[PDB]
Amino acid sequence: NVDITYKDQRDHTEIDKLRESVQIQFNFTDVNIERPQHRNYSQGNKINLLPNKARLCGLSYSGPVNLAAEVILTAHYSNGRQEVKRASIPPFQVSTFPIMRGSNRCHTHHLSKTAKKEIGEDPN
Amino acid sequence: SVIAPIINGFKELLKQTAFEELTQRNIIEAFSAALSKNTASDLNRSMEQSIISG
Repeated sequence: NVDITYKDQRDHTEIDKLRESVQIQFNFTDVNIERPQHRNYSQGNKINLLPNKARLCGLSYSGPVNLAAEVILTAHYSNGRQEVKRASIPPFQVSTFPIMRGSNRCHTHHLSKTAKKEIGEDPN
Repeated sequence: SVIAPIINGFKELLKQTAFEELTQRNIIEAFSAALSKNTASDLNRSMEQSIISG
């Protein structure tokens, strides 16, 4: 939960002279991680990325991490009055997190031994 | 490579655009600019370099 205050150095308008600093505040709301995915190069949606494909292509078996955020900033003037603005952000993919094989977020979790053998994995 | 880029991006947003003229659009634009490909690349490269270096 970042909460920091930064002095502003904008000196163009008289209103810009009536200000002291910016009190920055924001927090993150929703976190989700989904199974690793591939692009397939057709300008569509993202398709499942299997471990053998990542092995052969030199990819990373990383699953997307989705985040939400809330921005509430505060404006300080010279006299001592405060202005607060708020911002709501919809879900947004921050990055990809590496995924462990055999884990719950891996593709080889619903698969049985025959399916794992069929898709190119070591079934044992 | 997340909070410090956001801080510096806010510093540069304040260093060009007036704060009283800023609205929610400029707040979103500054936050999204502070989260460009540079920060994601820095964070992922640093984490993987850490895991593989030990």
